[PDB]
Amino acid sequence: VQLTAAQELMIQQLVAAQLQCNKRSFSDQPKVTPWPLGADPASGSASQQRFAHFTELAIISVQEIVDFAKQVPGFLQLGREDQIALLKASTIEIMLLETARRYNHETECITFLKDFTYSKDDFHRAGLQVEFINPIFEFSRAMRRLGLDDAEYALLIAINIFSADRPNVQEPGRVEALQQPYVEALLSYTRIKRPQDQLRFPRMLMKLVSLRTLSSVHSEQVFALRLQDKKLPPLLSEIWDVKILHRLLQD
Amino acid sequence: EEMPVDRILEAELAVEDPVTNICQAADKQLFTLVEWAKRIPHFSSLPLDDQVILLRAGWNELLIASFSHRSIDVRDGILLATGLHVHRNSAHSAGVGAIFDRVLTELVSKMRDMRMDKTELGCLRAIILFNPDAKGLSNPSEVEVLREKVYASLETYCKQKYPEQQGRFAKLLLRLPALRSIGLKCLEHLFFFKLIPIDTFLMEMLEAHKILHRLLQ
Ligand SMILES: COc1ncc(F)c(N2Cc3cn(-c4cccc(S(C)(=O)=O)c4)nc3[C@H]2C(C)C)n1
Repeated sequence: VQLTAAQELMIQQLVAAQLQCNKRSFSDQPKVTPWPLGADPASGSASQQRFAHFTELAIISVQEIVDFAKQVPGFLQLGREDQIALLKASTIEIMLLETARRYNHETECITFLKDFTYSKDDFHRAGLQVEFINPIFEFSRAMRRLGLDDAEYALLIAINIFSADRPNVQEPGRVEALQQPYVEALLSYTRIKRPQDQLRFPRMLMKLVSLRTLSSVHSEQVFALRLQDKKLPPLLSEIWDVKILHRLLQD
Repeated sequence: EEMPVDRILEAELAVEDPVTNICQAADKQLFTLVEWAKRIPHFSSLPLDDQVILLRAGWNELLIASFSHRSIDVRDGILLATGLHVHRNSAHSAGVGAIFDRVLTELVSKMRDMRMDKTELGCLRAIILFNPDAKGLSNPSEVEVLREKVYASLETYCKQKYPEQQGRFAKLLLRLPALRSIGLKCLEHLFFFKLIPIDTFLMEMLEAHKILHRLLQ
């Protein structure tokens, strides 16, 4: 019915935390291996470059995500091995939420960082397979249909992080306990924002279900990378089973 | 309601070596599950190819949900529809112990502690059934709309039967992600059993469909 002051401010904190994190990730734009232009040379090395480029983008996402989690009230009050178990499981999911957030239905394209725009086919040229690419864009479309604002996204991301059923979570009771106010806040916010649309809240929670499937489809993508001898950087290998992450938290 | 929870409750009530015993109980329940689906409002109004698709996509999470709730009063195990029990120790000797624990923790225990009633279960299963993301569907919007009516019936029921528990509706829905992951992992084990004493309807369900069609007519 009504939105507590503590709730208003937490949501503000979350929205703030996100924008701060995207401005830090834009710093890294000239850092990134450029995307090869013009016709590909016989050497084959434009493949390797596209794949390195995409991969460096993911890395930046992981960094952005860790910086974000650290700003989520409660997250740091958890044990360090739980922090990791939580960020491992949820990275791909959040990556997929962010991806959708950066999707444009009119160009059917996804914009990473400031102005790196990629089509379905760019995704294929960068080494990902259609069995993965299509679900990513189906998901983006579904997300667009929902029309989430910056607060709804931020909340849904926090809720996602505090999923007690991840592998190797040692204090699950605490994680559900942390999750619960964020779910409560989302209920209130959505019910005030759009009182005529009572279905917004459950629709949103059901995307958490979708993301479990997509996580799975993403494991299938990792399968195929090893089958093609595409090798992921250390941080991505660490996080998707193929030390560092600990360091990123410790900073 | 256009998705009346009473009718959904009626449908749940109208249906009353570890690895082998599980496949055997699964084959048994697939038959029952078709009769259960038929008694969910509007399921049978859908095109027949869509009824098939939805059951093919849902059966696994649907059987897990029901054997989980059925096991609420069992200690350190689950109760199969065959009437036979399965306990942690067995599950582990059979190399199925990790997923077994996850079921107990994330479903059986949670269901018990909430006293998840038979209507609330029914609604969750109807939500699982009516999955607009199942591939091949003639009209996915049709199915999304049915799913949504279950959202609405359910929340109302929760506010009316459990008004003092403001977080109840969401507590129920947040079982669904854990179920999905758990379900994917069980599908995996069922696929392995297939690559190595298996039955006929279950077999049909694991291939990429004549028994199912028959059964709905
Ligand atoms: C199978 O796993 C995998 N292998 C190789 C990849 F290149 C990859 N990428 C490349 C990427 C960038 N991001 C990504 C997501 C949000 C925001 C940004 S950002 C910070 O550049 O805006 C990048 N996510 C991925 C993932 C995938 C979901 C497309 N994933």
